[PDB]
Amino acid sequence: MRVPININNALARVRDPLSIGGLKFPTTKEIQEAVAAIADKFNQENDLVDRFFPEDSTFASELELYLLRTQDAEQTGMTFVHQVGSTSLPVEARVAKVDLAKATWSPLAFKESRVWDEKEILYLGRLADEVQAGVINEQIAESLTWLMARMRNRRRWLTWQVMRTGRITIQPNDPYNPNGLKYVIDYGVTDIELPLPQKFDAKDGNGNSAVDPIQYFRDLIKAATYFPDRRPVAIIVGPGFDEVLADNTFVQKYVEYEKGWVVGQNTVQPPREVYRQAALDIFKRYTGLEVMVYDKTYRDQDGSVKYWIPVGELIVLNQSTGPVGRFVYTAHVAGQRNGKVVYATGPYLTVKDHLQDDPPYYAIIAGFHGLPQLSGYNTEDFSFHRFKWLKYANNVQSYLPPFPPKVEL
Amino acid sequence: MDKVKLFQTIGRVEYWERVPRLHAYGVFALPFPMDPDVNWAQWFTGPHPRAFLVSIHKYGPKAGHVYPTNLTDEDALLNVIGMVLDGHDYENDPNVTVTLKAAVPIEYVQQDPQAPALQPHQAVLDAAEVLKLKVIKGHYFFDYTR
Repeated sequence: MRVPININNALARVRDPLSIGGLKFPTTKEIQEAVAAIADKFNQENDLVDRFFPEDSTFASELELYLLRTQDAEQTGMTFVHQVGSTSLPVEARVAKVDLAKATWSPLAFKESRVWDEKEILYLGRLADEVQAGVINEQIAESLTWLMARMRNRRRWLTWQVMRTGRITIQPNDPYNPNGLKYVIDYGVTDIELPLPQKFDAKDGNGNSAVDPIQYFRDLIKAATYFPDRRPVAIIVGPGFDEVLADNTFVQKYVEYEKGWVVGQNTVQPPREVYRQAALDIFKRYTGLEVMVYDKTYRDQDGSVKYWIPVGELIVLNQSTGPVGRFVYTAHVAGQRNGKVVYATGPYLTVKDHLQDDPPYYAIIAGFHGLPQLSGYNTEDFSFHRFKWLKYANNVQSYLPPFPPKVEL
Repeated sequence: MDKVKLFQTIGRVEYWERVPRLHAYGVFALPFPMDPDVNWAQWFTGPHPRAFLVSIHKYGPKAGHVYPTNLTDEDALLNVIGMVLDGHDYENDPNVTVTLKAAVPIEYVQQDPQAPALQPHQAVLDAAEVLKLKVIKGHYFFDYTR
């Protein structure tokens, strides 16, 4: 939403009309003009999650899944012993069992509105130019585009909320909830977080560390051997992560093992920068976890830049890098194509003319129906180990350059 | 928790084999009227396989009707005639096939309907001589024809 101004006329009409104050006669002068654009460059959209939840859509509202399981009696037993010349004796009785199960899914709803009264539609001119009444026509298009982006933000918000906490939680204390509709949609992620009592950047005494990250992911892979779906593959960590590998004791000892840089005999001491320029590579080589990076930022209400992946935390994917289910829309109402109601599926946007009514007004309404769904579940147990979080360090902001303030002028 | 309910078990069906008898010993069965007074639907409840000793009315108004043997009354102990191996539906037939001469394990003789299955009932063993069941192994032996 820009100010309705013409920059050329406004930039020309500041120059003084008469203003002989200095020399008691008008002086000679030269004037150059230039405009400036001001924006916050560091408020980038959360592009990560749309790569991971694709968009399908069903006309029906609810989704249920039925799982038939079957346990059969395996061929147990041992053949009976007897003397030759005897009779024969019968075997015992065996047992097989059959169970079922039931899933349940149900969408949500979203809608919001605008309005423009008569004084706003009739009176709107540019701020310096002198034009007709034709500015509110250009002004409603920005509100149309803003409602479109405002719906994409709820798609990405729901999908980020389910990747962040497993459940998605709405409550009346929230900023963008006037209705106050409380929701706990527990998607049933089994172990959402990984335990670290002592974090990776935790040092006791004199430079000695506390835990070991490469060995931590090594025995996660080892202790998820016979669960072939808990065995991690990739990491997506945003901020400066090489420094946490470069300052702790054990990964420094692994870099010094690899490059042979014993401090008294081979070389004096390598700098910390030479550590961090290869610590991630030796980490990736000794584990095999392909680490992705995702360092986009959002300007929150503090005025302080924060990353999308919070500093000190890294996500862990547990079986593969791919779509973790999908985000699925449901159907809304579109009115009577022939004589009977025929629906539509995507996010809709409706315009309403009331320019004939008393007083004339004009309202645009957009919204949608939908909710994310986690497709692939475990079969024999009903678990879901696909993504996990862990908080790895506490002081990562000190490893980062500072951020500029927002220009409020 | 609210908009999405997860998996939850609805049904459970288990299925067993039958009550095994000895091939070498022989089977002999004669069908009998079921005594309508005793609650027969209690005796055929569970999916576990069982078998239960049956005594016949010698006389009275219900002479010929057979009922599950009560181990307290001697006039119900002496006139025992056999034991129903398989299982039966009293809601469709008042005429069960009582087996007279067979050889069934101790594990599968349960004289009470609430007695635990797959476990030897003790009062049948402590009344093994009155009921003329000879125990030589696990497997019982009975010939109520002779």
